[PDB]
Amino acid sequence: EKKEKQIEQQKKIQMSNLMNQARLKVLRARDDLITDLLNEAKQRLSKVVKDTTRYQ
Amino acid sequence: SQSQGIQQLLQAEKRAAEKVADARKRKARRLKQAKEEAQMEVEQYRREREQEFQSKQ
Repeated sequence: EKKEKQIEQQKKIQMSNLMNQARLKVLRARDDLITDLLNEAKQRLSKVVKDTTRYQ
Repeated sequence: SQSQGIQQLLQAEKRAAEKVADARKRKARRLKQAKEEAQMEVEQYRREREQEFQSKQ
């Protein structure tokens, strides 16, 4: 019984760790997407700055 | 003939003592065997449960 409790606990507790890491993985991917947008925005602003007639 | 009487009776007492001592020796041996067999069954149970555990694991 003790052994079963150990194996059963690992089966629940290992899947919990895996699901928690999967949640963190997709969250990090979502933050990367937000960063890519902001880095593109920075480049878009630079292109605007290069235009004297709007940058002035 | 008082000594012949008691000779016969003490020899009978001797035989009775031998008979019961041997019966007690048999008891002791049987009880040891009983423990060995119980332990053998315990090991059979252990092996069976250990096998199911490892299979499930």
